[PDB]
Amino acid sequence: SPIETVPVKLKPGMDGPKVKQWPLTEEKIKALVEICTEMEKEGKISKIGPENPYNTPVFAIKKKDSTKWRKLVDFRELNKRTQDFWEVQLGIPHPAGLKQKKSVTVLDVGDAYFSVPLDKDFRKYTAFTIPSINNETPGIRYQYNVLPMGWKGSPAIFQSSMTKILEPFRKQNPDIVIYQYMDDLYVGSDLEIGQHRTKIEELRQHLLRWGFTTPDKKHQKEPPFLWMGYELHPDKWTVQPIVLPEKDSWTVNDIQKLVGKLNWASQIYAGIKVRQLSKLLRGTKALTEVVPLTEEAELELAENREILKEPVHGVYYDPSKDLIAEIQKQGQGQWTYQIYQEPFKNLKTGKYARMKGAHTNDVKQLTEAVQKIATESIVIWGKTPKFKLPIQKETWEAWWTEYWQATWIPEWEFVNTPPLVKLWYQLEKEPIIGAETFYVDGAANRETKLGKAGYVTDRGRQKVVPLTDTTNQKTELQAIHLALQDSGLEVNIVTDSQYALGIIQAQPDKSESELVSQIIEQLIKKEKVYLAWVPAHKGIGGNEQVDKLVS
Amino acid sequence: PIETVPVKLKPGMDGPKVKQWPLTEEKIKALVEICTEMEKEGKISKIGPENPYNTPVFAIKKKDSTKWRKLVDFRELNKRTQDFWEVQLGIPHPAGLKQKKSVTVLDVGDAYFSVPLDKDFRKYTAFTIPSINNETPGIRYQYNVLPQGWKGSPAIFQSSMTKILEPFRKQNPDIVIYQYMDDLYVGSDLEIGQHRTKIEELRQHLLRWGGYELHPDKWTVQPIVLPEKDSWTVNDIQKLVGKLNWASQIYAGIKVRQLSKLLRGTKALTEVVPLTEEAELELAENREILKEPVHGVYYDPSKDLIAEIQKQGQGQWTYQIYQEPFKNLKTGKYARMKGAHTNDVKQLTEAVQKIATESIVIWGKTPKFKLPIQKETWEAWWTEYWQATWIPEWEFVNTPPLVKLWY
Ligand SMILES: Nc1nc2c(ncn2[C@H]2C[C@H](O)[C@@H](COP(=O)(O)OP(=O)(O)OP(=O)(O)O)O2)c(=O)[nH]1
Ligand SMILES: OC[C@H]1O[C@@](CO)(O[C@H]2O[C@H](CO)[C@@H](O)[C@H](O)[C@H]2O)[C@@H](O)[C@@H]1O
Ligand SMILES: [Mg+2]
Repeated sequence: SPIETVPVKLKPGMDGPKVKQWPLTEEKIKALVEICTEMEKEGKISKIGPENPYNTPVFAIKKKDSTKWRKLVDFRELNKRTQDFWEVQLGIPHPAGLKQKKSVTVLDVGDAYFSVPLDKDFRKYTAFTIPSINNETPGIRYQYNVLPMGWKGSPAIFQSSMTKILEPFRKQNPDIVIYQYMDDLYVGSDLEIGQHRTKIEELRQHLLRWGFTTPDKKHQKEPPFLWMGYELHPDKWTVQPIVLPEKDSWTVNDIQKLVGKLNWASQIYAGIKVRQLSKLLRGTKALTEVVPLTEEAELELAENREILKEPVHGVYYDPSKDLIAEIQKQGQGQWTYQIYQEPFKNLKTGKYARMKGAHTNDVKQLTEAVQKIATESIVIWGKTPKFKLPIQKETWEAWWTEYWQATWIPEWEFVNTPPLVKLWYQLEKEPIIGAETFYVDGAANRETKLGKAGYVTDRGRQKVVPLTDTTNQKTELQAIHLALQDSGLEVNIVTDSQYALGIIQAQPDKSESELVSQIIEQLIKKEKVYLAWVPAHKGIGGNEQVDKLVS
Repeated sequence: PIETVPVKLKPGMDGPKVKQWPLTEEKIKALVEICTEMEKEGKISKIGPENPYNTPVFAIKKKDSTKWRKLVDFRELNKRTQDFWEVQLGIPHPAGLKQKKSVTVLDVGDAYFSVPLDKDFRKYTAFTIPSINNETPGIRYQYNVLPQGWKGSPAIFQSSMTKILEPFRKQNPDIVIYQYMDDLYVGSDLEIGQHRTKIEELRQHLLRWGGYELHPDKWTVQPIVLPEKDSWTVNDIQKLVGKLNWASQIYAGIKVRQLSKLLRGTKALTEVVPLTEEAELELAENREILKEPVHGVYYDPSKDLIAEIQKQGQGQWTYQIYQEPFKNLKTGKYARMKGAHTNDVKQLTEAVQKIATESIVIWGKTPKFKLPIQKETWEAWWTEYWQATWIPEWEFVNTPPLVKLWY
C-alpha cells in the first residue's frame, strides 16, 4: 500500500528486544525458510545481518480457514518497550443496532496487516532470527516492512489506515452504511441489487488502489450473512450456535468457560442465570481443582439448558419507533431485561447481577440495572429507552423522598410482573407512643478482641451479652440485634453508633454480613421501629445508663 | 502569525489519558459538525493513534441559546499543566463583583481561537469523537490553538483581553469585569433594562474586535436554626442536645449540661419534660450564639475551596463552603423553581452550577464538591443538565444525616 506510514517510537531510555528463538528443528526452521520467502518476494520482510543486534521469536497457529496458517511473532518484550497508543476501537457493534437494508454485502480484506507499511526507522526492532542449521552457522534473520501480527501497535495503526482509506467513499456515498470492524466491512444500502453491486465494485476498486484486496472467498452476497459471530437475515438475526460444555466431573476452568458462554448467550436468550454456578468459583485455589456442582447450581444449569434449546432471534432497529426496556426480578440480586419496539419482538435481551457494596436493597439494584441498560442503549442506538419496571409508583416515591442521596429513574411505567420490587420495612419518622424505649450500646477492646453488647429500657429491662472475636462496630450492631430480639412488634431504639444508624437507615434488604442479615430479618418482622442517635460519653438519658452497664 | 508561548507540564507528570464516555445521537452529530468546521478553519487537526493522550468531549445546549456548544473536559490536563503565577500571567479577582446588583455571564471562548498554541504541547489536547453502535473507530483531533476550557488559554490571552476591555472599562469605571476561564462576569448596580443594554454594547465591542443574570445581593446565608415549641419530649431534647453538641465544633461557648441534665434516668422518648428556668436560659443563650456569624474565619487564597451539599427534601438543598473543617466561609440553601419537582439529579446538578457560580463571583474560583450521590448515578445523567463552560472538581460521598443541622 502507498499509504503514509505512522511514526512510532520506543519508550524513552528503552532499547530493542534481544531474546532467542525456539525450538530449532530442521522441520521447523525449514518451515521458517518456507513461510518467509514469499513474504520477501512480495516485500513484506527483508533479510538482515549481524549488524542488527535485536531478535524476537516467531511461531504460527491455524486460521479458522483450517488450511491456511497464520504467522505470529511473540513481541511481548518489544511491546513492553514500545510507546503507548490511544486505541481508537471504542466498542463492539451489535446487530440490534442495525437498520433493515434492501441490499447487504459482507467483505474481508486479505492479509490486512501485511498490506500496511511499518515506520522505516522502527523496522530494525522487529528483527526475528531463524537458526541457519540448529546453531551450526550464523543464522538467517529478517525484519518486518509491514505491520506484524503480535505487535501492540499493529491493530490501532491498521484501523487508522483503514479509516483514512474509507473516508472518501463514505463522504461520497452517505446513503451507504459501512460498519468497519478491523478488516471486516458490512455494507448495507437501500439501492436495488444492481446499482448496489455497482457501488460494491467501486468500493473494492478503491480498496485495491490502496493495496487492500478483497478475495471472493470472503465476499458474502446472499443471506444469511456471517458477521461478528451472528447470522444476519433480511428480517431477523440469530447468534451463531452456542455449545455448552457437558462434563461428568467439573473443574474450576470448566465452570469459568460455562459461565462465560452463558453470559454471551444472555444477549438474546432471556432469563439466563449464572449466580449459583459462579458461587462455585468462590474460594477455589486452582484452575484444575475439581468442584462438585451444588443442587442449586444443577437446577440453574438445567433451567439454562431448557432456555437454550428453544430457538430465538432478534430483530433490527426501527428509528421511527420507541425503544422499550422491560425488567424482571429473578431473586438473589439477579435481574433480566428485554429491549424491544413492538411487543414480543426483542431487539435484544440481557441481565444484571453485580453485587455493589456490602449492604444494599432491591430498589438500589433496580436503579443500577436501569443505569446499565441506559448506557448500553446509548452505545447501541444513541438514545435512552422507555422503561417498564416491576415497582409501584408509591414505592419509588417513598424511597426517593426518604433516602438522603439524590436518585432518579427516567420515564417509566409500572408493569405488574411479580415478584415486585418493594421496600421491606420503613423506619418511623417520629417516636412511637406506647412502645418500649431501648437504649442500646456495644463496646469492644481492640487488643483483646473481647466485647459486650447490651441495653437498658424505660420499662426497667436490662441485658448484657459477652462477645468474643469481635470489633467495635460489630458490638454496636449486636446491641441493636439484641434490642430487636427482645422487643415487641413496636419499639423505639436509641444508639450512639453513627455507623449502625448509617447502615440501617438505608433500608437494606440483603448483605454480605450474617449479622446485618439477621438484623434485616428482625426489622422485616417488626411492625413499627423508630431508631434515633445520640452522641456518646456525654452522660445523656438512658445512653449513660447502658454505657455504664456495658462497662 | 504570532509567536507561541512555550508551555510544559508540571515536573514528573504526563499528559491526560482519559477514556471517552458514550454520547447520544444529537451530541455526536453536533460534535461532528462543530469539529468539521473547526478542522476546515485550521483550529484543530486530525491525528492518529500514535498520540497516546485523550480527554473526554461532549456537548451542551443552554436553554436560552438553542445552539450546541462543544465542551472538552480538560480538568485532568489543567491539573497537569504548569502554573502561570510563575510566568506572572495570573488573573487578579476584584472584590467589588459580589457587591454589584446584577452580574451577567458571557461566553468569550471563541477569542482564544485567534492565538496559536505551542507546537510541542498540542499533543496533550487530543480528544476522540465516538460512533453510534461503534460503526467506525473513534475520530481523533488535537488543537492547534488555545483551547476552550484549558487553564493556559486565559493566562496566555490575558494581555490581549485587557487591551480589548480597556476602552469599555474606561467608559464605565463602576462596572466590574472578571474573567474566569472562558467566561466574563459583568457586574453593575444600575437598573435591569440599562444593564442588559450595556451588556449588548459590551457584546458588540467584543464581536467587533474579533445573558445569564445573577443577583449577589439576593444571596443570603442560612444559619443553624433551633426549633421552637411549648412542650418538649425526651426525643426533642435528645435531638436538640445532639445538634448543639455538633454545633460546638463550629461555634464557641455552647453548653448542653442543663438541657442534658433534664434527661436523667431511662425515660420514654414520648414522655414530656418541662423546661427548667436554667435550661430555658441555656436554650436562649445557645439560640443567640447561632444567630450571629462565627468570629475568626477568613478566606485564604492559598488553599482550595470545598463545598458540601445535603438533600433536605421537597426541592431543598443545603450547602456549606469552607477551606478548613468547621470554619465555614459560607452556608446556604438552594431551591429550584422549575415546578416539575421530580428529578433529584437535575436539581443537584443545577445546585452545583449555582454554588460554583457564587464561588466564582465571591472568591474567583470554584470549590471541590462532595456530592451526596452514587458515582454511577451522577455519571449516568449529569451531562444532560450541565450549562456552564467550566466543570468543577468533585468527589462522591455517602454520609446519612445523624442530626439535621442545616434544616
Ligand atoms: N496478533 C494477532 N492478530 C490477528 C489475529 N486475528 C486477526 N488478527 C488481525 C490481524 C489480521 O490481519 C486482521 C484481520 O483478521 P483476518 O482473520 O481477516 O486475517 P488476515 O486478513 O490477515 O488474512 P485473510 O486473508 O483474511 O485470511 O486482524 C490473531 O489471532 N493474533
Ligand atoms: O466523575 C468522575 C469521573 O470523571 C473522570 C473522567 O470522566 O475524571 C474527571 O473528574 C474527576 C473528578 O473531579 C477529575 O479528578 C478528573 O480530572 C476528571 O477528568 C474519571 O476519572 C472519574 O471517574
Ligand atoms: Mg482478512
